[PDB]
Amino acid sequence: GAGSIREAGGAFGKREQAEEERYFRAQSREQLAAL
Amino acid sequence: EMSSILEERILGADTSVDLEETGRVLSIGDGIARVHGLRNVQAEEMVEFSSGLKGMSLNLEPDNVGVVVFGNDKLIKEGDIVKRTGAIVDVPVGEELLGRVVDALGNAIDGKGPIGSKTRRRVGLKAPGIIPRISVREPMQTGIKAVDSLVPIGRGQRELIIGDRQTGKTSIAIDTIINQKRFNDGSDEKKKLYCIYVAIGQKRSTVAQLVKRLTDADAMKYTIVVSATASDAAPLQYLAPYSGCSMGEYFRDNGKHALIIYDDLSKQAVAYRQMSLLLRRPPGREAYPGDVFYLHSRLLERAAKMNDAFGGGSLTALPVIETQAGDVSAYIPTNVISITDGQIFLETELFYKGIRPAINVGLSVSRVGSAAQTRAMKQVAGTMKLELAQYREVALLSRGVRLTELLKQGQYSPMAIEEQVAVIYAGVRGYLDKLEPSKITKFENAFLSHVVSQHQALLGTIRADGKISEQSDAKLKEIVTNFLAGF
Amino acid sequence: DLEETGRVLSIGDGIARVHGLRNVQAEEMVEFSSGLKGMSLNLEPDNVGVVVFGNDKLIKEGDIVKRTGAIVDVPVGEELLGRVVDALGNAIDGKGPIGSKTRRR
Amino acid sequence: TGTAEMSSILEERILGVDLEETGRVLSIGDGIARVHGLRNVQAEEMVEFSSGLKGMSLNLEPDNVGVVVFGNDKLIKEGDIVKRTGAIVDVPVGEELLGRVVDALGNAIDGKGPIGSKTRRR
Amino acid sequence: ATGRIVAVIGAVVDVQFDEGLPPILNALEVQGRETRLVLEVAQHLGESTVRTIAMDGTEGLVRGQKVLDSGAPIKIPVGPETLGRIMNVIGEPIDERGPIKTKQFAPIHAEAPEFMEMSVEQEILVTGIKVVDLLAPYAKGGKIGLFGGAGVGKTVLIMELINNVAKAHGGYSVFAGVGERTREGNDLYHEMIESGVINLKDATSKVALVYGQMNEPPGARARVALTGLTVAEYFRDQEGQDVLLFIDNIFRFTQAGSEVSALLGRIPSAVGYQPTLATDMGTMQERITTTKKGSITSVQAIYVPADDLTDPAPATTFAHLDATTVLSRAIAELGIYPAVDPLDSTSRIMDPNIVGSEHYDVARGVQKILQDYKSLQDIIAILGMDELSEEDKLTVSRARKIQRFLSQPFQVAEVFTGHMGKLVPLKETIKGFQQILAGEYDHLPEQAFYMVGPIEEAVAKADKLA
Amino acid sequence: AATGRIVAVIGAVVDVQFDEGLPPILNALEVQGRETRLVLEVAQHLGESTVRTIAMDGTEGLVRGQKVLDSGAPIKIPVGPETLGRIMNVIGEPIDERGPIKTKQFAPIHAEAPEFMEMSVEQEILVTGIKVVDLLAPYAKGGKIGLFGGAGVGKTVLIMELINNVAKAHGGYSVFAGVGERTREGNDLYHEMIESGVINLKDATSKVALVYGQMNEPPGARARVALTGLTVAEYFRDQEGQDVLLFIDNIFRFTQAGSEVSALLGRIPSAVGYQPTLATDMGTMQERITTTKKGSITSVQAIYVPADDLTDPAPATTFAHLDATTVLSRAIAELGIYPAVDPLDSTSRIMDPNIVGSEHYDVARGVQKILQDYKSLQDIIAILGMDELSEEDKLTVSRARKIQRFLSQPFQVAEVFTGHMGKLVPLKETIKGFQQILAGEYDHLPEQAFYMVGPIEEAVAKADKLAEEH
Amino acid sequence: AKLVRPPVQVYGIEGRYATALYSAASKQNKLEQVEKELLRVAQILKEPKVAASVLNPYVKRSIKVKSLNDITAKERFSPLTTNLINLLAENGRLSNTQGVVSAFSTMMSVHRGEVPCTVTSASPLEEATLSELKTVLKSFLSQGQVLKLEAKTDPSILGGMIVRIGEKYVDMSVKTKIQKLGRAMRE
Amino acid sequence: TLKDITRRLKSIKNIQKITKSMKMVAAAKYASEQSARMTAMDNASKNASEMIDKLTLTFNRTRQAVITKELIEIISGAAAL
Ligand SMILES: Nc1ncnc2c1ncn2[C@@H]1O[C@H](COP(=O)(O)OP(=O)(O)OP(=O)(O)O)[C@@H](O)[C@H]1O
Ligand SMILES: Nc1ncnc2c1ncn2[C@@H]1O[C@H](COP(=O)(O)OP(=O)(O)O)[C@@H](O)[C@H]1O
Ligand SMILES: Nc1ncnc2c1ncn2[C@@H]1O[C@H](COP(=O)(O)OP(=O)(O)O)[C@@H](O)[C@H]1O
Ligand SMILES: [Mg+2]
Ligand SMILES: [Mg+2]
Ligand SMILES: [Mg+2]
Repeated sequence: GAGSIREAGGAFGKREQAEEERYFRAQSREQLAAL
Repeated sequence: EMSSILEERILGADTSVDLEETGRVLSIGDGIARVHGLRNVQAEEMVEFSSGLKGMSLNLEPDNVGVVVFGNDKLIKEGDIVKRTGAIVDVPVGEELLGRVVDALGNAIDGKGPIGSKTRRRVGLKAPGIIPRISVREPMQTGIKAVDSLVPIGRGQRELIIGDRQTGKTSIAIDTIINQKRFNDGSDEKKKLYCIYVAIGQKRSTVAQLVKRLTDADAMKYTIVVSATASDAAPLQYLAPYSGCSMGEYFRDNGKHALIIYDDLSKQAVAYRQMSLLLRRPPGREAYPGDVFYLHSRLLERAAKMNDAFGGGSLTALPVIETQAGDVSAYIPTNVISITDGQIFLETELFYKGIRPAINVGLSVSRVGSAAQTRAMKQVAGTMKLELAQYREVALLSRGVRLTELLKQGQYSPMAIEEQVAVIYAGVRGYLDKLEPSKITKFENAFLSHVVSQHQALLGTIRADGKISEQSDAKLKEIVTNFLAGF
Repeated sequence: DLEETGRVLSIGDGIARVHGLRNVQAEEMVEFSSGLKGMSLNLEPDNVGVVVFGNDKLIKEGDIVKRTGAIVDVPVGEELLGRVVDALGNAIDGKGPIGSKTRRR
Repeated sequence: TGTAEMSSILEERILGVDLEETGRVLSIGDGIARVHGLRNVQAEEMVEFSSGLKGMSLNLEPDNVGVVVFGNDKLIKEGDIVKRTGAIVDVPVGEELLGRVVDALGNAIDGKGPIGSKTRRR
Repeated sequence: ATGRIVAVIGAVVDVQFDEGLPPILNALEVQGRETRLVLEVAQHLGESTVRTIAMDGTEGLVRGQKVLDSGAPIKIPVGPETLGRIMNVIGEPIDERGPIKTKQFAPIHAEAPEFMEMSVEQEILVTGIKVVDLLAPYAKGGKIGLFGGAGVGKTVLIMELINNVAKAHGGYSVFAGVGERTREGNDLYHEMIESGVINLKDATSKVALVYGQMNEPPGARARVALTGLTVAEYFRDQEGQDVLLFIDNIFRFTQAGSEVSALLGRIPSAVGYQPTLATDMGTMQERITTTKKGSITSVQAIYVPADDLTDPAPATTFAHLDATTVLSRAIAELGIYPAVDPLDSTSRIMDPNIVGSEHYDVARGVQKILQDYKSLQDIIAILGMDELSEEDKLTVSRARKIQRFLSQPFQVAEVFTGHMGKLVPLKETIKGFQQILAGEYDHLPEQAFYMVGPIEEAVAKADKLA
Repeated sequence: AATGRIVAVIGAVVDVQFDEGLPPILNALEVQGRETRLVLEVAQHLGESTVRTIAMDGTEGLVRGQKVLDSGAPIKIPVGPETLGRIMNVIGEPIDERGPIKTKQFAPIHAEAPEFMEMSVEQEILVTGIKVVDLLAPYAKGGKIGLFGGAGVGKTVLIMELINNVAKAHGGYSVFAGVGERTREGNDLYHEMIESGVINLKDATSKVALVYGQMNEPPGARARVALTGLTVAEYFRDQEGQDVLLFIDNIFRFTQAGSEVSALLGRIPSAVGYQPTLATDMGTMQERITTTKKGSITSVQAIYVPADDLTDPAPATTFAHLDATTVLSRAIAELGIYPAVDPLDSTSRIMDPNIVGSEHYDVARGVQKILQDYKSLQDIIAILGMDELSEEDKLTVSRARKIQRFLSQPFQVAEVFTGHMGKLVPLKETIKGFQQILAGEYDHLPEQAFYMVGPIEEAVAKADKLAEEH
Repeated sequence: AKLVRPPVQVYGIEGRYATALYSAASKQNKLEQVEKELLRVAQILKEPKVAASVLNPYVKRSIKVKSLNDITAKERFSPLTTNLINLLAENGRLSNTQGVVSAFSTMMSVHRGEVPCTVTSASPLEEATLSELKTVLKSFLSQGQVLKLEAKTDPSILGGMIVRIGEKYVDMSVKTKIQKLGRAMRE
Repeated sequence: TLKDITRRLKSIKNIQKITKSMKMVAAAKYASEQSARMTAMDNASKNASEMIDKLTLTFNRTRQAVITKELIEIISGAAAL
């Protein structure tokens, strides 16, 4: 049952997605500035 | 008046007698009559009982004919005579049905007299094939911001409205019907949309409320309301969507554009299941007959956009489906979802969280897409769609909140496409992130009031050319900037 | 005499189809030739469906079913106090029969 | 009512063939042939249709035999003649089958010739 | 016309007629019975045989027993003489007070009112119940439905509504007890006698009672709702009166239809129900309506089997109602009474142009905060309360205060709770919930809002706890 | 021939009684006295000289005692070159209003499957230009492909993209069979093919035959139209040796039509309401769609998955009949990634290092492994957040997100949906790009740069431009 | 073998056995002989002795088959009807004997060209008027057709006459006229 | 719905395993905020186990109901022939 927290689309699957996008939108801004 | 009864109400009555071909009721019960005889009756032919009741012959069997009664089986006894009418079931069609409330067979139930209809049309006609059609290009304007921007509908499309009970489906249909008044009184004849509301298995007072709303907004003058309510026989509720579709096919074939709402197809499926189980046809999944998909498929294929050689008319279909506890995966919901050209998903959680209309933009799709939008709406709505998707991903966030609060809309308030373009523009260009989310609705109210009061020039320009050109772009730029400064 | 007496047509599934018993009432107690009792459940144009109060092993096709004329009733009264009876009111504690004066549906 | 109560059987009995080792298809559909007669056939016995298709007697009923068809339904029509083979289904066995691709009845489907086995087994 | 019984299977009886086959829905009288055994013709089977449904027990019926045809459906006494009396499914008095001497009789099977008779006016009906009046207000002349599983408070709520509306009502009232407890009918009868709403000595009675309860065979349980309908329809049409019709329980109509459909020879539908569930329900429900000849405000308790709202019977009833009060077992286990689910109860007059923008905004804000709390429930359950924002904690606290303040002590519930009942005006409800939403009581504990009337009692209880 | 009479009409099922000469099962019968052609296909012999038939069109207006004529053969359609550029229905009539299809031979739509000795074991990759398909589950020349997906995930768009790419890259008489799908889509496909030169209305150098039985058709027509298209393709394969492309959208409708007529044919229902004969019907139809030694048939089938189940008996029974299954996930379509192919659910029989090479196989397996590890790390992200992971876990997540983005590709047939222009990416370009993203050659570029591009050069260019603006 | 279908079709057990006997007798053109022998069988079994003997389901099948063969030989019956009664006795369809006889009888009645004509009237109708009615109703028939008229009286039709010639039907009652005029006035 | 319940069961089983591992890791790193995290993850695992038990009861109930419903559909289809 891997990735079954996000696949169930609950309050935890939305919390996970919000984290991945927040962390990687900050990384992409820090990676495009240098780029 | 004793002259309105003897003029020709008596002298002209078709007094002639005919040599009829008849059967004889073997048994009757639950609205199914088994009829002996009727040797030359056709499948799906309308027959007539000695009590004035009408029926349709559905089961042609070696020893009997199974007839479904279009009324109350209380007036039918064993041994009654069943006459042939020689005709497959058909209904009156034409422009005389506009403004009238009729039942599933076309008899006026609004107490305004007979429909002066000269044309009749079978209810079970075949849909147009590949050749007579052409791609869906003309936009069907609903007046709803979320629909007209993110789930656009073209003329000739089948867009499903699906959701639980009391999520706002009939409200979407009625807003769409009310919206067409701007075009139906105008001079552009190819922009007029004649509406058709089929009420299937509803409470009769609900249909009365709906006709009241449609008469208040002066929408009844171009609307036909077909009503097969909860006390009507299951054959009538089975047959009402096809009668409405025939009334709309008339316009589709005469170069005009029509819109039909089936509210709802779940109750038609239920009535068909009743007729089938009482005709002793074996049940399938959830006791539904095996061909319930065919039931809805042969109906929803008759919505089509025609090419120029066939008039250029169209018929748009907005079927409604009610799901139980949000189970989109049920039998009839999945059937109708696989049939149509897209779905508008409504949710109870979104409804109570303040999002009204409770459209789920994540799930709501329009397989026609931007192909049937105006260029101005497309320009603003591609950006709005992308930004709302990103907001859903990270739920910038304040712009997304502004956009969602801008998608909210009141009931019975269908906006013009130019005004929608103006508000989406004001929200998508940044002139609302200064404002706190709570006051967006009244900012919008005052904004459109001001704009329609003082800027008919820009709105008329957007209306005529269809796009927001850089001239008018800068114009509404300064207009909204000035207003936000004054706000 | 197929008016107060019938013959078992079929037995199995706890229901005995009985031919005859033309004067039997609905929900009436019948008595099988084996000593078992039943209840008339379905009066039909050509048979009587009887709910057997006991094992179907004891009832065969062709057995005689007499009707007792009484809708299903049990012995009642003070004479049942201290007794262990089965669902039909027959004593199963070996203390002899119930001396009841009254029956009740 | 009744599989063998077809009008042809009844009128032939009213007017007044070997119904022991031979039968006649009363009805055929979806791979199931209801066969009249065959009063000596055994349960799970292989039978023979007139078109050459084989079957297996799975349902022995009071007035018909339910036969499953080892092939296509189109080669069987109502009134076709069914024969007994007198044997339960059996396949060939032995070392002669090593290296062969056979079907569910031990018939070679690789074109390398007939299985030269000497032994059969139920 | 006289026929003879040819088959008896439960409540279903086949009757074969030599002459004069009776129409469908006609009432037949069995000869040779101690009491009146009425059969209602349901189907014509062919070969001059009909299939009927018995309105009483069929024990003792013999094949060949004679049956007379009445020539008309079941006809009950209608009129002002039925007020204060109790009658059963076939209109016979069951209160031991002699014959109901009305001057007319009406068949219990009638056509639904036409489309041109419908009435569209939607004035509110204040009930004194905070959750009902706030979130799903009732309308005069409308159809109210109270959904709920076993033991959640449908009878308590309908008795509270009888107490809060029917005594203050100016017109007549009809209570149809359909397939419920007989002792509840006895309780209601005697309570109405002491409260003066029924008068045994003169003609000032204001309520007519019709009872076919859960000890009755399925035919009586299937037609007693129609008998109550007929009484209310007489009061609405021939008197032009405003009528109050209470039906408890209306699910038993469908359940009895299912029980008899088993034996009428019909292929079962989903969950074993009759294939005619929706059209039977519609034929019955369309007669319970306000026409432009008179008004019927209708309150119906709908049983929900095994707490499954998706069951065909409640799911079909949902479409016939203007206001639905959905009681929840999960809410009743939190001690909140009435157990109304605030995010599942709806009303059609919950519209700013009907209830005003203040009422509408307060209701919508309450529902928003309750939905937000429900969304947070998973995180609150696993990761505890402390892993939330401060705004989420504020939302949770306000939502819990609002949940408590939706509860209310009833006057019919005093006997087993001791708290005196409260009848909260609509103004006080809107004010209290506006104030809680504002935060004016974020300092009081949530347990101070539990089981109070107006918000002043909430602050008094908070002052008495500290 | 034999003449019978209609004795019963219940829906789309018609019983016919014959006095002389009962027709065999699967024969086509002509109903006499009808303005349009109504064909009845014999299904069962009921006894009493009666057959039970399924109607290929509507049964309204049929009378008991109406005469029926036996054709003496199954449904026979025109086959040959003259079918190219035409649209025919289930019974072989032209429905494009361009006159009769004058061919030299007709073929019955019911035929036996090829024998075991007729099979071919050759497996050569068919490059499509789609990155996810080429890399993770490549197609084979002359193999059966199959595209699984629920409603609205992209089966039609993907099959039109494959039509575009392969069918114009091809020179061998494609066939498209529209089985129980939307008529608007059929008109759209017809006009795209007329516009793109694949169908030639004048100067008949057309290279696609069209067969259409759509949703509005009765269940018999939707159950036999796949066999009609199959028969056209079979003629092209066998009696010309040509290499054929067969496109079927949607093949679930064949099974669904079977189930719609099942109960009226007197058959006890099976599981999920399907006919008892689901597997054998699917097998007798699918075993004819195959490459023999006589010629090649590359088959691409769209397979509808009801309610996104994939354990439903119809898709579950279709799975074993394919050589490269491509599974479209709604969860991936909701991420904005298109095509919505599921990388951890799509399988190919030529994903073998002894067929495609060790570089391609290793890159595909590494992509799938990093995506599975990403699936597992998402749990710990959900509980802990992204900041409390190890640095190598963050590297895995970053590379996995980049591989997800780079699996998406803009289609030529989706410019109206996407706005972006189409890209057709070679096989070695795909392998090289994914090998580089796996090796870590772009941990400096942002993840959005890989989304909706072609090869990896487009990725670096997009990254450069985003850096310029942002 | 090919079976000869009768002019009218009856269904069920009775219909199948009657169609069988009809084809088997038209094979030997003995329709009237077997018709009257079936009438004799039907009156033989209906008398309570044989009825109670053969409708008894616990007495063995072969015993009643032997008794039926006895009683059909004793009365000098054709081999056709004899093995017909034997067939009804083996299949256990003796209960359906009267139904088989009735189906065969209506088959042979329509084979004689007898059409069932019903003439409903408000009052007992005049006899010379009824003979003129017969003469006029013979005009709706093909040749080889005879009218089997049975006129029952329904007083609620208020006058006129409702005639049913097989499946043809003319509603000349006056109540139909008044109902049409009422529908015309209201609509 | 059976698939919704299975999704939720899988999700909460994963949450329970993760919080148990986090509790062990905090127990190692604790050998005042580490103690709080250890007890908090212990409580989260306990609550997740209780939700898992209730959902397992609901899942078994729903799968029994689904088997019964499909059987009843097959039976009713066979009885109508
Ligand atoms: N856009 C909206 N804004 C505010 N309120 C709305 C909106 N749409 C609907 N409502 C209200 O929510 C309720 C939903 O009723 P509605 O008839 O529109 O939906 P429905 O799906 O047809 O419900 P049902 O079929 O069960 O009667 C209505 O009271 C309506 O007034
Ligand atoms: N408003 C209420 N206040 C307190 N308890 C209540 C209330 N309503 C119901 N209950 C509890 O539920 C019990 C039974 O409720 P009841 O009226 O019988 O509902 P139902 O008819 O659905 O079974 C009551 O005895 C009481 O314990
Ligand atoms: N490759 C794609 N690129 C962009 N959007 C797509 C793509 N495929 C599908 N879509 C979107 O999903 C919708 C569904 O398209 P479709 O091919 O008809 O799916 P299906 O046939 O499986 O129901 C399309 O209208 C489109 O909006
Ligand atoms: Mg609605
Ligand atoms: Mg109660
Ligand atoms: Mg598609």
